[PDB]
Amino acid sequence: CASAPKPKQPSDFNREPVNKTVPVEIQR
Amino acid sequence: CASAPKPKQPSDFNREPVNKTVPVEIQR
Amino acid sequence: REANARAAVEAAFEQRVGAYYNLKYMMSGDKDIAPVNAWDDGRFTYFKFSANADLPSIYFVDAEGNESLVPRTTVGSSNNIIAVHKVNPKWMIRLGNRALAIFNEAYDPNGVPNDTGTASPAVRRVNKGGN
Amino acid sequence: REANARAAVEAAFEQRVGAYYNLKYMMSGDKDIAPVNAWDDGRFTYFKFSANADLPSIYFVDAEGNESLVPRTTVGSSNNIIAVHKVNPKWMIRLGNRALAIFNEAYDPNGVPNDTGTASPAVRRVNKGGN
Amino acid sequence: GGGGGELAEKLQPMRLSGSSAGRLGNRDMLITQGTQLDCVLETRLVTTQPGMTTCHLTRDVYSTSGRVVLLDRGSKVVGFYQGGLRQGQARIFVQWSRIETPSGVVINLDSPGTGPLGEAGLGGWIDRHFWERFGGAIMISLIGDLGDWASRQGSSAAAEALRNSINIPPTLYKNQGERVNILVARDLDFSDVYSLESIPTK
Amino acid sequence: RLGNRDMLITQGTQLDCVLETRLVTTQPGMTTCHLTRDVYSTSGRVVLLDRGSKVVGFYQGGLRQGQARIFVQWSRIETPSGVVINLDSPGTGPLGEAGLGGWIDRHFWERFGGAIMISLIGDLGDWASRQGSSAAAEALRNSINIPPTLYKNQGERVNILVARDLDFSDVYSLESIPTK
Amino acid sequence: GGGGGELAEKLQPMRLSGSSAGRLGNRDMLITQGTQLDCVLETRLVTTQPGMTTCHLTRDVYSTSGRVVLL
Amino acid sequence: GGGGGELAEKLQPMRLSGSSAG
Repeated sequence: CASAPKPKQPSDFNREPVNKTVPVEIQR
Repeated sequence: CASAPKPKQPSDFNREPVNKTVPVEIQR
Repeated sequence: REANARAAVEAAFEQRVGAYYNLKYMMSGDKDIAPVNAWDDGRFTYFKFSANADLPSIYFVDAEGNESLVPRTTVGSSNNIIAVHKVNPKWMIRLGNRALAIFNEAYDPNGVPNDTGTASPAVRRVNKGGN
Repeated sequence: REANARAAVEAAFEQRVGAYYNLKYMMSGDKDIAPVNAWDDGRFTYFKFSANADLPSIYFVDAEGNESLVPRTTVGSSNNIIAVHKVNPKWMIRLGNRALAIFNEAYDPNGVPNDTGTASPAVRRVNKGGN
Repeated sequence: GGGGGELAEKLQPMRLSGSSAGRLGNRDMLITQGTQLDCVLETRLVTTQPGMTTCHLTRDVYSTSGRVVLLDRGSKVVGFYQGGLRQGQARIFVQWSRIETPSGVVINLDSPGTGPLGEAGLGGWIDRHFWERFGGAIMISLIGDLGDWASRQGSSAAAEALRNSINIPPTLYKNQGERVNILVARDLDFSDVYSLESIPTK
Repeated sequence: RLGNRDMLITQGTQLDCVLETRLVTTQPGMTTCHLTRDVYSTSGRVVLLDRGSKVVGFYQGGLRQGQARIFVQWSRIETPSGVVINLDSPGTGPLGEAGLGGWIDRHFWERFGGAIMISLIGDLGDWASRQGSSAAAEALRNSINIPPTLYKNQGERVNILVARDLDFSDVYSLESIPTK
Repeated sequence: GGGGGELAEKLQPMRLSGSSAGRLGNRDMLITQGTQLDCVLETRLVTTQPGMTTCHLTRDVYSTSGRVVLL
Repeated sequence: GGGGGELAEKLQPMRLSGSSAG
């Protein structure tokens, strides 16, 4: 009647780009 | 009264060709 | 001389002449684990997968629908082709909890006989042991 | 001569020419453990983290939503980049009890084939053992 | 003096020897401990009898430097399990023994098999054999009560049955095609079977 | 006196790493974690273990009744630059409490359901027999001793408390940078 | 000192020897471990008494290179 | 070291000798 709790699932509301600027490792 | 569950059976609705293009290993 | 024989055997294996290809393959199910190409040469069936795709497990389906193991070899320049050692009307592809069915729509029951003991019609397998 | 070969191999690894970069990455969840940059070169996916940020754990998410381990290497001058050895549509980032989802919005199923056996198209891996 | 026996033996020091850092030899021909190998289970697993498992790598495995593919995808891994399960256990220990590369490279990794997220052992659906363990006792008790009722309407065997069949170990069923990991328990060295060469440009 | 405090990590140093594998103590197994932070020397001037270093450990023996934490020994750490040192140290929680702990499954039903079911069917049969007008102890004696199982989620923060002195004199050296 | 008996014995290291990759000799005359041989059971099997079984291969078995029929 | 007794004994390899066709 009791099961192992799952890890937190992230909310899918605040979806935004990861890259605000081009990385310099890309040489750009 | 309990038996081992079967693996998922694929649905037989979305039947489509595998080969969209001729493979290059066939040299074509 | 034996190097000459080995070179002849490799050349005969590579030449791969007089081969007919069957491309009539359909699929239904979980298309995310699907191959990009499937065909057979009359002896082996080849499923080609893309570079970014995980290689799944492929199963032999009989008339009643029971699955069974079939031997496979991984071929191709980038190990992107799974070659199964049988030609069959129906195949099952499984990866985790996703399944995909492959249907051979031009199945030939007769096939081509294997009179040489090798995968090629240009190499005999000969009995060295004598005895 | 072997020092010459090793220098050639290192130069070929460093030169890193003819590479396409995908920067279409979104994120939702706990932004405090978020990377400052994410991209992939068609073979590996790179997440860059700031100097003051803890390096989190990154997980591979399949179509059904199940998480699984993926190998990682830590690269960069200051060990600020986690490189995972796969290109995938969805990633999961976890640190403690905080989670963040990363979405590849330009996922290419085909990718680029690995014909050489190395991470670079300028180095073969060749079979030394013979046998 | 040798007195103060209890206090003097709780004050015995624990001196742990220090360690010195070393360095790995060639990180391009190396797979180190704790590397996760993701493979797909070929055989269906039922733990009634000891047996051998088989899985295929779904992905290429790179070196610790992350520059050379040391184990190609589609490589075949062979392992085995034994001993069955005990009451209260839901995972079986699987040892993966050897991996064969499609190009003919063989290395003996004797490593523990895990789940998709690295939890130890393979786990699936568990058959606890409830009926085979309690049906004899339940049936004996019910027939005893029915007979007593019929005898009254004219106007311990159950413990013996339970004592013999109560200890039946559970059976694990794992479907074919399930994803598993192999956690490399030792360092794998590929220096003797591969070498690198630069490609002539253009 | 300690020899070189720039190439040294002493006992009692806390290594903060993030757990990669999900931990279930049914079977003995191996754990894995990655350092989340750089680890400096005792002088606090040289980074001896870089962040993202991989630590490999193992656990065994399972839990006993009343225990909620498993003993984990971390065995080896690999630096991203190839440095390897065998630290055989105890794994702890985020605040240094001994052992890893998570959610505990005590198997209440597997331990008491046989006895409860046997007793209830016995009572039901007795009621039905009366309405015409010990097996439970045996079941409990066999299944009462089932050890609990610990579940720890992936991505959880853990510490490694260094149990011995770690010396990095053979793998690193320092050099001054030419100014400007 | 030899004290701290319980903690000192839980801190005993487990050192596993590494492995070196080898190479298979002739992959045309080889069937490796983990190959599946599909055969059809001839005898009816009843486990009352110890006994011997018999089956026949239903398919050709190729080499690991997949080029020579070995069985 | 010789520790990790249970895990180290479940990781003991099973090496089966190969066979040659006659």
